[PDB]
Order: sequence, then C-alpha cells, then structure tokens
Amino acid sequence: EKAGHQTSAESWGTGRAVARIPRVGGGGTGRSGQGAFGNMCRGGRMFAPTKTWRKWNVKVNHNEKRYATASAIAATAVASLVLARGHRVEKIPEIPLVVSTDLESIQKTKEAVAALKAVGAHSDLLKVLKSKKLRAGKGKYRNRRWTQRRGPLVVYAEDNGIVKALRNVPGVETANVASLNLLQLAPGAHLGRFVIWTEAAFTKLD
Amino acid sequence: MKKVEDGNILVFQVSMKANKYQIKKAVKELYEVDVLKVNTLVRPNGTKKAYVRLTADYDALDIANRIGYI
Amino acid sequence: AISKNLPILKNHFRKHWQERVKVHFDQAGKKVSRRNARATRAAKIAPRPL
Amino acid sequence: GKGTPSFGKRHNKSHTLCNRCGRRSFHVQKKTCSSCGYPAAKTRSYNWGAKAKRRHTTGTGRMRYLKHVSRRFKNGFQTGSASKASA
Amino acid sequence: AKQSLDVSSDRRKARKAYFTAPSSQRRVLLSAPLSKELRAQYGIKALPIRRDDEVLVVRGSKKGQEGKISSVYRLKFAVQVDKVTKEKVNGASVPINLHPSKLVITKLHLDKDRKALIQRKGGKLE
Amino acid sequence: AGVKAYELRTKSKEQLASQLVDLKKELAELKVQKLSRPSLPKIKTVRKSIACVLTVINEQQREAVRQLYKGKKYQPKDLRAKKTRALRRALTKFEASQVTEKQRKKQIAFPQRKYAIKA
Amino acid sequence: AAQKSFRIKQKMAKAKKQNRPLPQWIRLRTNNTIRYNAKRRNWRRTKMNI
RNA sequence: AUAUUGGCGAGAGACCGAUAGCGAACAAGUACAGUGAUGGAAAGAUGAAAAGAACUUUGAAAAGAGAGUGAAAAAGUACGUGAAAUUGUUGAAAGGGAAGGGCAUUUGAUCAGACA
RNA sequence: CGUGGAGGUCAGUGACGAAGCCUAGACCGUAAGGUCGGGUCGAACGGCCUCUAGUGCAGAUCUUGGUGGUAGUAGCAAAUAUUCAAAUGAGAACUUUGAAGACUGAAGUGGGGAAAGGUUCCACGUCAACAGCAGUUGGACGUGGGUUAGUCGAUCCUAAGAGAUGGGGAAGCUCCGUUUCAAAGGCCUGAUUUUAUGCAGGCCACCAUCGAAAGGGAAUCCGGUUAAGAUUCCGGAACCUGG
RNA sequence: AAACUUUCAACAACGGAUCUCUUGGUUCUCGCAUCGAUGAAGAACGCAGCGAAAUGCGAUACGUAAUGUGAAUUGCAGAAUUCCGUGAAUCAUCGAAUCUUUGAACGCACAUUGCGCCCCUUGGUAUUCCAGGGGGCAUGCCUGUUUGAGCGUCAUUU
Ligand SMILES: [Mg+2]
Ligand SMILES: [Mg+2]
Ligand SMILES: [Mg+2]
Ligand SMILES: [Mg+2]
Ligand SMILES: [Mg+2]
Ligand SMILES: [Mg+2]
Ligand SMILES: [Mg+2]
Ligand SMILES: [Mg+2]
Ligand SMILES: [Mg+2]
Ligand SMILES: [Mg+2]
Ligand SMILES: [Mg+2]
Ligand SMILES: [Mg+2]
Ligand SMILES: [Mg+2]
Ligand SMILES: [Mg+2]
Ligand SMILES: [Mg+2]
Ligand SMILES: [Mg+2]
Ligand SMILES: [Mg+2]
Ligand SMILES: [Mg+2]
Ligand SMILES: [Mg+2]
Ligand SMILES: [Mg+2]
Ligand SMILES: [Mg+2]
Ligand SMILES: [Mg+2]
Ligand SMILES: [Mg+2]
Ligand SMILES: [Mg+2]
Ligand SMILES: [Mg+2]
Ligand SMILES: [Mg+2]
Ligand SMILES: [Mg+2]
Ligand SMILES: [Mg+2]
Ligand SMILES: [Mg+2]
Ligand SMILES: [Mg+2]
Ligand SMILES: [Mg+2]
Ligand SMILES: [Mg+2]
Ligand SMILES: [Mg+2]
Ligand SMILES: [Mg+2]
Ligand SMILES: [Mg+2]
Ligand SMILES: [Mg+2]
Ligand SMILES: [Mg+2]
Ligand SMILES: [Mg+2]
Ligand SMILES: [Mg+2]
Ligand SMILES: [Mg+2]
Ligand SMILES: [Mg+2]
Ligand SMILES: [Mg+2]
Ligand SMILES: [Mg+2]
Ligand SMILES: [Mg+2]
Ligand SMILES: [Mg+2]
Ligand SMILES: [Mg+2]
Ligand SMILES: [Mg+2]
Ligand SMILES: [Mg+2]
Ligand SMILES: [Mg+2]
Ligand SMILES: [Mg+2]
Ligand SMILES: [Mg+2]
Ligand SMILES: [Mg+2]
Ligand SMILES: [Mg+2]
Ligand SMILES: [Mg+2]
Ligand SMILES: [Mg+2]
Ligand SMILES: [Mg+2]
Ligand SMILES: [Mg+2]
Ligand SMILES: [Mg+2]
Ligand SMILES: [Mg+2]
Ligand SMILES: [Mg+2]
Ligand SMILES: [Mg+2]
Ligand SMILES: [Mg+2]
Ligand SMILES: [Mg+2]
Ligand SMILES: [Mg+2]
Ligand SMILES: [Mg+2]
Ligand SMILES: [Mg+2]
Ligand SMILES: [Mg+2]
Ligand SMILES: [Mg+2]
Ligand SMILES: [Mg+2]
Ligand SMILES: [Mg+2]
Ligand SMILES: [Mg+2]
Ligand SMILES: [Mg+2]
Ligand SMILES: [Mg+2]
Ligand SMILES: [Mg+2]
Ligand SMILES: [Mg+2]
Ligand SMILES: [Mg+2]
Ligand SMILES: [Mg+2]
Ligand SMILES: [Mg+2]
Ligand SMILES: [Mg+2]
Ligand SMILES: [Mg+2]
Ligand SMILES: [Mg+2]
Ligand SMILES: [Mg+2]
Ligand SMILES: [Mg+2]
Ligand SMILES: [Mg+2]
Ligand SMILES: [Mg+2]
Ligand SMILES: [Mg+2]
Ligand SMILES: [Mg+2]
Ligand SMILES: [Mg+2]
Ligand SMILES: [Mg+2]
Ligand SMILES: [Mg+2]
Ligand SMILES: [Mg+2]
Ligand SMILES: [Mg+2]
Ligand SMILES: [Mg+2]
Ligand SMILES: [Mg+2]
Ligand SMILES: [Mg+2]
Ligand SMILES: [Mg+2]
Ligand SMILES: [Mg+2]
Ligand SMILES: [Mg+2]
Ligand SMILES: [Mg+2]
Ligand SMILES: [Mg+2]
Ligand SMILES: [Mg+2]
Ligand SMILES: [Zn+2]
Repeated sequence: EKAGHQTSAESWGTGRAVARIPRVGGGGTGRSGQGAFGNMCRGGRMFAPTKTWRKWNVKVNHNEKRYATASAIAATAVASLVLARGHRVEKIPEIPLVVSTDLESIQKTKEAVAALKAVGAHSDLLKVLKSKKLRAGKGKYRNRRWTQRRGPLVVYAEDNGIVKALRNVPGVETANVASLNLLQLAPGAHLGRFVIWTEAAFTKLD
Repeated sequence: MKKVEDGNILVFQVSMKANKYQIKKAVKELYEVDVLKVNTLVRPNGTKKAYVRLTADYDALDIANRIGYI
Repeated sequence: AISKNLPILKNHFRKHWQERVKVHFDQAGKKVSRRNARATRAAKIAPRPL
Repeated sequence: GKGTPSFGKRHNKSHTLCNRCGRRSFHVQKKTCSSCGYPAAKTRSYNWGAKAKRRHTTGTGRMRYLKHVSRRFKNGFQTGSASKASA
Repeated sequence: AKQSLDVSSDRRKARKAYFTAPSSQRRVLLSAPLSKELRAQYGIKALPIRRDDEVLVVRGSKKGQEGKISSVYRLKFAVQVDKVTKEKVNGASVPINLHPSKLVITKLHLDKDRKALIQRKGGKLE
Repeated sequence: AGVKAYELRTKSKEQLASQLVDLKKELAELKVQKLSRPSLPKIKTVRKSIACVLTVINEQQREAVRQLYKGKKYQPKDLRAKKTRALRRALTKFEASQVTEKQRKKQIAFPQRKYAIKA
Repeated sequence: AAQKSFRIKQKMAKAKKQNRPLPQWIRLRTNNTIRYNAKRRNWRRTKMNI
C-alpha cells in the first residue's frame, strides 16, 4: 500500500506543453520529469490497489450445507453419475461398493493397493498415474506443478491402519464416515465420486 | 634507486603514523646504519616516503643490496 | 447526494478508517494456539483441573 | 545578470564534510550538519522523511557488533570453550 | 507427502538452498551410487564422491568411459575425471565436467574416516 | 608451512617472543623480495603466522590474569561476562528470589496443593 | 584547494586508487558477470564534491 | 487471555512475473542531480557444455571471405524467441494538382471443392 | 466472443517439435472471433462443465520505451593569417622539425599565485569512444613516475562574531547569560636530606574555548640540480628558539 | 522507359514486443525476545600473491583462536606436506581474541591527523629540557571514603 507513492512528485500544472500528471521533480537522473502516481503511469500506483479486507471466505447455511453433502452422497451410488465423472467403474461388481471391514486394518501400502484392485479399483488407480501432466499455467511455479485425476475415495469407520497404507497411492483419498466432505464427494461440483465403503462405514451411515 | 647510488640516501615506504624520530630510530635499529637526517612526505596515494640520508661512514648503495633490493 | 426512496444510512467512514482494519485471518491460528496452551497447561498443572 | 554571470562566482563552500556522517552537510558558519544534526548528541531524523531514515537506519551499515547478538542469544550467551570428540 | 512442519515443499526455497549451498553442503549433494558389485561388497548404496575414487560413466555421451576422479569442482557442482576430456581444436585438451549422479563408483579411495563413514551407514567393507 | 598454535602453547614466554621477532624479519625480507617478483604468495602464510603467535602470546597473558582474579569482587571489565547491557543489570537470582519474612510464613503455611478430581 | 587539509588529501588519495579499469582476470572467474568498471570517475566530467 | 507495516526464525498463497512486483530479481538507496534539506534511475536470459571459432586468405586495423566447434551459428560474449513502427535490396504493379474506401465486372496472378 | 489464475474432466497436445512470431494461402461464423496449411522456432500447452478477476484501447497536450517525415536540411561565418619543404606514419590542410609571413605588445596571448579543481603535472605506449572537419596530436585512453622545510604557510594571537560552564527559562527538542546574584584557580621556591613531594611564606585573581593560509607574528640566503620537486634536495655561507 | 512515390512478398536491417523462464517482490500465518559507557546504530580510511566494486574484515585486517566435518581451493599462480590425519576448505559452527580514525563519544579542540596535564618506563651526561614505549585525566546523579567551610550550632578546656 505504499507502492506508487514513494515520491514527492507534483504536477507541473499547465502551460508547459505537457500533460498534467504529477512528475518526479529534481533532476540528473531520468526518473525526474516522469509521470507519477497515476494508474496509467509506469511505476504508478495501480487502480483500486487490492486490499486484504476483501471477502475471502463464504458463509453457507449449515442445513443447506448438509443438503448438499447428502445429495452428493446419494449420488455416489447411481453408476451413470459415477461413470460420467471420470471414474472407471465399467467393471466393478456392484454399487454402492462396500468392502470388508478388514480393510481398515491394512498397515501396508502394497497390501492396500492389492485390496482396492481385487475389489475393482484397478482401472481408476491406473487412470490417475496415467494422467500426471505439468500444470499449464504460471501455476506451475506457485507450488502447483503437477496435475492429475481423482481416484477412489475410501471411506471407513475406524482408522486401524488404512489411512497410512493408502496415503501414498496417487489420487486415492480417505475419509471417516463421521466427517464426510462435499469437496471430496463431488470434486469440482460434479456429482459422482467413486466411494469404496467398508461395512462398518456403510452401516454407520444410518 | 638513484638517490641511493648518487645521494647516499635510502627511500622507504614508512608508516603514516610514524614521525621523523620514529623513522630515524627504526632505520638505525633494523639496519646498523647511522642517520644524518630524515626528510619525509605523503605520497599521493596516502602512504609516507622517507628520504633517509646516511652519514658519510655508510654507503647506502652498499646497504641497499645487503638488504636485498636492486 | 439525496435521492430515491431509500433508507437514510449512517456509515461512519469519515476518519482515516482504513488505518484501523482488523481482519481475523488468525482466527484459525489463535484457536490452535489457544488449544496448545491448554494442553501445555493441563500438563504443567499435574493432576489438577484447568 | 542574475543567471549565468552570477553563477560565475560560486566558489565558496557553505557546507564541508561532516565528521559524524561524512556528508558535506556541515554548515561551516553554523557548525552543525544539515543531515545528521551533529554536534547534537541526537541524530537528526523526521517522520515526514521516511526515505531519509531508510537511507541511514541500522542495517545500512556494517553492524560490526549487533550482527552477532542473536547468534549469541541463540546459544544462551555461552561463555567458556568448545571441547572435543572423534572423526 | 511431506508430513513435518520444518520441511518445505516450496520450489523457490528449494532452488535457493541448492544454488547457494556452502561447500560443506555440496560435498553430500555430490554423491554417486556404488557399482552393483561394490554395493554387495560394502552393503551400502551411495556416497559423497571424492578426489581419488574410481568411476564409470553410465549416462550420457561418455557412457562407458572410466577413470579416476581428479577434482571435485564443488563450485561448479561437477566432478572432473583424468581420462575423460575434450580434445580441442588447437589440440589443447580440456576437462569435461561430469555429474556424480551420472557416475557409478568402482574403487573407493579409503581413509580412517571413509571406512568410519561406510560403517556409520550400516555397511561393512571387505 | 605455517606455525600451529597448539605447538606454540607448549613453547615458552620468551621462545614465543623470539618466534615473533623471527617471523617479522622473515616478513620484512619477503616484502623486499615481493617487489622484484611476479608474485609471492608465501608472504600470506608468514603473515597469518604472525597473527597466530600474537593470538597465542595474548591468549596466555589473558588467562594469567583471568585466573588470578578468579573469585573476587571486581575484575577488569573485559573479563567480566559480557552478556547484554540489560542482562548485565538485571537483578541476581538472589535479589529476585528475595521474599518478605511475612510472605514466607504464608508460603510455608498455605502452599499450592496438588489435587485431583474424581472422588 | 592547492594547500589542503590532510582530510582532503586523503580522500583524494582514495579517489586516485579507485580510478583504474576493471582488472581483467576477474572476467575469467566462474559466474563472473562484471564486464567493465561501472563506477569510473573523471576529473573533467564529474566533480567529487570534496 | 490483548497489541504489533520493527527485529530474529519459520511455514504458506486461486498474489506479480522484468514498463509487472518493493524504488532496487543485477557492484541499488547504487550511478547521477542539488549549497543543503532532500531527489533518485536505467539495467535479468549464448549453449548441455566455451566446445568463445585452431588454421588459410584479403586488410594498416576493425573486420571480411574460407575453415573449424556445435543438436542449432536461421544461438558468435552485438548473443533464446526476436512482433510493430521504421529501413535496405530483390520481384510485381500503378501513378496528368494527394492517397486510401463502397457496389460491380474485365484483365493478371493465385487457390479450394468436387467429379467419379 | 476473447484474456491471467482456480476446481473437475478428456487416462487431451507435445523434442517424431509445446508456446510464440511470419504468411495480398485454405475453411467456419452476421460478428466479437475460431480452425488449418506452410515457414520460423525451442518446452511446454489446449478443449468441455464450472470458479475467479489487477480481464479486451486509437484517442486522455495520457505513461515508459522505441521510430519517422522534416533532412544530408538549419547550420559548422565574432576574436586580422596564413605559407613552403622535410621527417614520421597504412593514412598528414591539422603531429614533429626547419624556413617564412604575422600576432599578443608588458593595462600581455608574458612570468606567478589566492578561491576552486584534484592528478589535469611528467614519461612511455597509444586512437575504439571523446576533442560538433581530421588526427599519427591531446587537459582523451593504457601503463608508470612525481610533491623532501628548525627558518615558506598552517600551527600561536586576537577582530566582528561564535560558544561550553554554577545558573535562570522552557512540557520538551532546547532558549538566555559569558564573567554572568558561583566556595570557579597556579606560579616561584622554600620546607625534604625516614622519601619522595606532603606543607611552610607570599604573591596573581586574569573565568573556558573556537574564530584570519590578505590582520598581529622568532628565524635563510646565493649558486647548482630534475622527465616531473625545490627559499624544501646538493653545495657553501647564516640565523632564530629551547636545552 | 527509367529515377522517384506508393502497395504487397522474400531475404537482410532497426528495435526489443511476444512466448517460455525466476536464488526477486508482495500478502498471510506460526514461533521467539536479544542494541549501547563491557563504547551501540552510523561514518571515515584502510586490509588479498595478482581487486576497481559488492560481500568480508581491522596494522593479528576477504581474516587469528576454538569446535564440527573429513580433502579441497580454483580465473591464474601457489604451497606443497595437508590426505589411514590434532587435518584440506573463499566449508560449517562459534564459546576465545584482534578490533585503525571516529560516533551518545569522555583531557581540550577539530574546515587542524591541531594543543595540554598526570603516572611507570627507556634513550639522550637529566626531578626540571627533548625523544621512544605503556597506563591515565568529560558530565549529572546514588551509596560510601577522605580532606575541609560556616559565631548554623552543642559541649569541653584553663
Ligand atoms: Mg497511499
Ligand atoms: Mg509538445
Ligand atoms: Mg509498480
Ligand atoms: Mg500462457
Ligand atoms: Mg490438465
Ligand atoms: Mg658513492
Ligand atoms: Mg614536510
Ligand atoms: Mg429520475
Ligand atoms: Mg467505523
Ligand atoms: Mg471527509
Ligand atoms: Mg494483523
Ligand atoms: Mg479456564
Ligand atoms: Mg533571483
Ligand atoms: Mg546553477
Ligand atoms: Mg556563508
Ligand atoms: Mg545552534
Ligand atoms: Mg558532541
Ligand atoms: Mg542511525
Ligand atoms: Mg550419507
Ligand atoms: Mg552440472
Ligand atoms: Mg589455516
Ligand atoms: Mg558489571
Ligand atoms: Mg566545470
Ligand atoms: Mg509480518
Ligand atoms: Mg500454513
Ligand atoms: Mg513475459
Ligand atoms: Mg521494476
Ligand atoms: Mg498485471
Ligand atoms: Mg523502478
Ligand atoms: Mg535473477
Ligand atoms: Mg548508468
Ligand atoms: Mg534463454
Ligand atoms: Mg535478451
Ligand atoms: Mg548461461
Ligand atoms: Mg568470419
Ligand atoms: Mg535434437
Ligand atoms: Mg534452432
Ligand atoms: Mg529471424
Ligand atoms: Mg537460437
Ligand atoms: Mg566471438
Ligand atoms: Mg537474438
Ligand atoms: Mg502485385
Ligand atoms: Mg480493394
Ligand atoms: Mg472487387
Ligand atoms: Mg467467456
Ligand atoms: Mg477465464
Ligand atoms: Mg491477474
Ligand atoms: Mg502483411
Ligand atoms: Mg481447411
Ligand atoms: Mg511447421
Ligand atoms: Mg510450433
Ligand atoms: Mg531450451
Ligand atoms: Mg464461467
Ligand atoms: Mg485494468
Ligand atoms: Mg477503441
Ligand atoms: Mg495505442
Ligand atoms: Mg501515443
Ligand atoms: Mg520520442
Ligand atoms: Mg553527410
Ligand atoms: Mg548546408
Ligand atoms: Mg550563424
Ligand atoms: Mg576569426
Ligand atoms: Mg590550419
Ligand atoms: Mg609548425
Ligand atoms: Mg611584428
Ligand atoms: Mg603589433
Ligand atoms: Mg596599452
Ligand atoms: Mg590561450
Ligand atoms: Mg603555477
Ligand atoms: Mg582541476
Ligand atoms: Mg601533458
Ligand atoms: Mg580513430
Ligand atoms: Mg574531451
Ligand atoms: Mg570530431
Ligand atoms: Mg575520428
Ligand atoms: Mg593517465
Ligand atoms: Mg596514473
Ligand atoms: Mg616563518
Ligand atoms: Mg605547531
Ligand atoms: Mg549558550
Ligand atoms: Mg584560535
Ligand atoms: Mg595567520
Ligand atoms: Mg597572516
Ligand atoms: Mg635555483
Ligand atoms: Mg628529483
Ligand atoms: Mg615547476
Ligand atoms: Mg642547504
Ligand atoms: Mg656550514
Ligand atoms: Mg642559546
Ligand atoms: Mg531455462
Ligand atoms: Mg513468497
Ligand atoms: Mg502456519
Ligand atoms: Mg572476494
Ligand atoms: Mg587465494
Ligand atoms: Mg580436531
Ligand atoms: Mg567461513
Ligand atoms: Mg592490534
Ligand atoms: Mg569533545
Ligand atoms: Mg588527535
Ligand atoms: Mg558524598
Ligand atoms: Mg566529615
Ligand atoms: Zn552529519
């Protein structure tokens, strides 16, 4: 907020054949004479300099926020939607996909990947991994270099190992049923995540 | 090198902090030599030059190469 | 500077108000600190309650 | 003749060098420095002159001593010696 | 994923700490993995390169060449080998700067300390 | 080459002083040589050696004095701890811990009790 | 000027010493980006202000 | 428990991207102006690597022409790309006191599609 | 319609060439624009649904930078003036030397200094920039050398003035006062012959200090010498001050 | 018909947009409490084998000591004993020193490298004159020590 204004430039007023923006005074340096302050000036202040007291966060009615997360859960059955979303589930048994409560006790990554596969997550796991591209923007040097798709979201009732076993496989995400989160249920505001539920989890639901 | 050959005189770059006294004693000590008088001056790079005349008993040229330079 | 059928407003922004804007971006942060403090203090205070 | 012939006579100094800040702001007839204020115990500075301060505050120089205080702080102001070991 | 609060994934901080790393720091980044054979031999994967180890280029245009490391040009982040050089046009000869991550070590020059290192890293030595 | 302190510290008081006078002739000579020559880096290792000796000559004189002032009011201010000017004038642990006779009786009589809730 | 305080003579000395071309060997240094001495001063073109 | 555009250490961003962002991504509060208080810039990018062009030839030299290096000199310390204004050369065309524009067709040049 | 960034997606494009830039070549749209070929190029980038804004230029005597026509144009005309030949050099209207013609005319275009500059002095080398033609020359450029004091100046003294101090004002930065309603200091020796300086006379009460390279003021001259220093060095001959 | 002007294109100029880059900037958040008469912040001048700067340092001067590491530094020259080691290093750490001239800045001054006094010591035939070496001398205020001032004032002499 001090930028553009670190000068003592006055306008020269009229009668010197020259526009009336403020000008850096003094001499001997090339900066002096130059247009000051104004938003069209090289090194001027910008127009309506951005302030931090801009609204950043947004308030949503709790119930309305539930309505959303519910809908999004409802929609993770409904295989068309799940399919529409990316999510390679052409060849999983049934939907909702519920898997043995034993899943939550897996400590070993390689074991966790093995499980997800047997249950049918293999083409989705392959679709992440198969999709790592460089972020196209300038984003790729503001701590966002790579890009990729979203894997399945493994929901559980109790973390007896599964969050760390799974925490390193590309695109796979975990949640506890008690929480359960719209940003993951409908990534990008597109309904239809591929949830793989444990039994424990599936029945905590009610 | 000429004042040495012709004038029986040793030129030293000398401490800026030193005076004719301290220059004279220092030559006398560090060289056996006896000093007749000491002229000094500040060079134009801020360093001092001492024109040291030895008494007639010493050959400054002789000193010069028994100190090393030449 | 008066027109339409609007309610008469009283927005007090005639001092250099921008110099005194407190935004609570540290809401999140203080809460944690506030938590770590109590965890620190429960610990210090041996079995006593807080 | 108020312009260039008068400039012809500019050959006397209003200010020399200032012992304390080294600056050719030492007003000879006034014996004080338009910049740093010497010989006032305090240093000249004003809050309307921010660049001016920025141009001179702690940090713009060597910090021959202050440099080291937060090393020294970091180690709780140790005295004594470091000992020894292997490798 | 990083999990600590005293490590940073920040690209800018990363690149700074690389390029402005002191000599002592560069000794470690300038590591080379051991040859398949040495790795059984001392039971140990890689090591900070040093000025008389024996080495095989296994990447790049000099892939296949070998020699004795003749400098660690820590300043240039690069290791020179007596035996892998550029013949110039005036028939002067000039070192190629090679990267130790693109070498493999074939005989460690050994020290009281070298062994002590190899030991410290859970390895064994013949 | 270049002299090493831990060896100088075994040498005697006036071995060190004489060491010094040698190194200075050494330097003096080198300086004459330097200006008859394209370069003369030996000079460096001689003048870091004069450093080292002075360092170590001054090292011993200092712990001479430091020790014979050890454990009395008043020692030269440049052997007193340095710390920080404020620190240096903070109250001592003693002065700070200091407590009113009345205050003590109370501390003793009604101290902060350890206790727990349950039953 | 021409009969001077030592303080002035000294500054003048330092000015002389500062008044030489870029020592060329620096150009050969690894990463060197200095091509020429960019603080050169000339008695005719620019005054010392003492 | 509160404060904090300073200081020491840290982790960050739907922030800026070299006329932007701090004035300063660089020997920047520098170079430079001013008696002084103060004012205060411009300026980043060869290549993976200098491999920075041995040698020959024309020249007083700078250089040119060959050669050479290189993945490339349509990268040669004037150096990534290299727009525009504006300029040279080549080619084509028009022009009786501006030029440029609209509808339309001759003429020249140029080009698509589609037959089966 | 288009742009910078963001969530999702197409497991989208790409070193077998991304992006960008060129292109009186092609195609779609009424249009904002979109698509392709070819050339150039070198590391990245796009389509769709959504999110977001420092989001679209011809103008503001707009900002910064770059570029034209003007134009090889105005002009380079004050201060009397130039000329022959040699030498050097790639190159000579311009450098060097010889010759000649002039000028300044001691109120100087002479010989020195003060302020100010600060190495410009001198030597060697030397022409890319600079010296509004030139350049082999230079107060330029590169490399070095050079400033010698008992007597010359500063230094000491006081001038107008300035300015600490006991003080008195003032919220305070500080203002006033300068010998000012101040307990304001140091000299000659004697006493010492434990011993080095305490006391024994007595005077003197003057109250800081800074302020002149033209004012006041202790004392050096002639000859010779250097590429460049000289009342400074060498030589001879003196003089002042203190001891 | 040239030349000239003008349009378009190729190649070459001028210029430095554009695209891609980024050890910088900006804003947020977390942790922490440390300048100075024990001379600070700041200034000036110096210091390298070969540096003008930037960075660093102070006549011990791009550094001395200590400690950790365990072999560089590098533009060139160099040491060379320094590589199974009280040991490389323009390394890291840093506890110990050096720290010119200065600055609140303190013997007095200061457009002056200007001018005193005191102590110890050294040289000159020297308590006193001169020279070298080391160590000292500001101000307000507090506690205290010592020497004193005042018919302010108490007592005790004979
Ligand atoms: Mg503002
Ligand atoms: Mg105009
Ligand atoms: Mg700006
Ligand atoms: Mg882009
Ligand atoms: Mg993508
Ligand atoms: Mg003779
Ligand atoms: Mg003299
Ligand atoms: Mg109306
Ligand atoms: Mg309000
Ligand atoms: Mg108002
Ligand atoms: Mg805040
Ligand atoms: Mg509570
Ligand atoms: Mg006027
Ligand atoms: Mg003027
Ligand atoms: Mg005046
Ligand atoms: Mg005043
Ligand atoms: Mg003062
Ligand atoms: Mg300051
Ligand atoms: Mg390791
Ligand atoms: Mg490399
Ligand atoms: Mg060493
Ligand atoms: Mg103390
Ligand atoms: Mg001038
Ligand atoms: Mg902050
Ligand atoms: Mg964070
Ligand atoms: Mg860009
Ligand atoms: Mg900028
Ligand atoms: Mg922008
Ligand atoms: Mg700027
Ligand atoms: Mg940069
Ligand atoms: Mg400039
Ligand atoms: Mg580039
Ligand atoms: Mg560029
Ligand atoms: Mg490069
Ligand atoms: Mg060529
Ligand atoms: Mg290729
Ligand atoms: Mg190419
Ligand atoms: Mg091109
Ligand atoms: Mg190229
Ligand atoms: Mg070249
Ligand atoms: Mg280019
Ligand atoms: Mg045509
Ligand atoms: Mg037409
Ligand atoms: Mg037509
Ligand atoms: Mg749109
Ligand atoms: Mg958009
Ligand atoms: Mg933006
Ligand atoms: Mg076109
Ligand atoms: Mg087409
Ligand atoms: Mg192509
Ligand atoms: Mg392309
Ligand atoms: Mg590239
Ligand atoms: Mg949208
Ligand atoms: Mg805008
Ligand atoms: Mg428009
Ligand atoms: Mg425009
Ligand atoms: Mg315009
Ligand atoms: Mg213009
Ligand atoms: Mg012409
Ligand atoms: Mg003409
Ligand atoms: Mg005219
Ligand atoms: Mg004339
Ligand atoms: Mg002529
Ligand atoms: Mg002539
Ligand atoms: Mg005549
Ligand atoms: Mg006449
Ligand atoms: Mg006359
Ligand atoms: Mg003349
Ligand atoms: Mg003269
Ligand atoms: Mg001058
Ligand atoms: Mg000359
Ligand atoms: Mg020329
Ligand atoms: Mg000139
Ligand atoms: Mg000319
Ligand atoms: Mg010319
Ligand atoms: Mg010169
Ligand atoms: Mg010179
Ligand atoms: Mg005199
Ligand atoms: Mg004097
Ligand atoms: Mg006063
Ligand atoms: Mg005086
Ligand atoms: Mg006088
Ligand atoms: Mg006089
Ligand atoms: Mg004479
Ligand atoms: Mg001479
Ligand atoms: Mg002369
Ligand atoms: Mg004489
Ligand atoms: Mg005589
Ligand atoms: Mg006498
Ligand atoms: Mg790159
Ligand atoms: Mg940042
Ligand atoms: Mg945080
Ligand atoms: Mg350096
Ligand atoms: Mg070195
Ligand atoms: Mg050790
Ligand atoms: Mg270091
Ligand atoms: Mg010292
Ligand atoms: Mg003083
Ligand atoms: Mg002094
Ligand atoms: Mg008292
Ligand atoms: Mg008493
Ligand atoms: Zn000042």
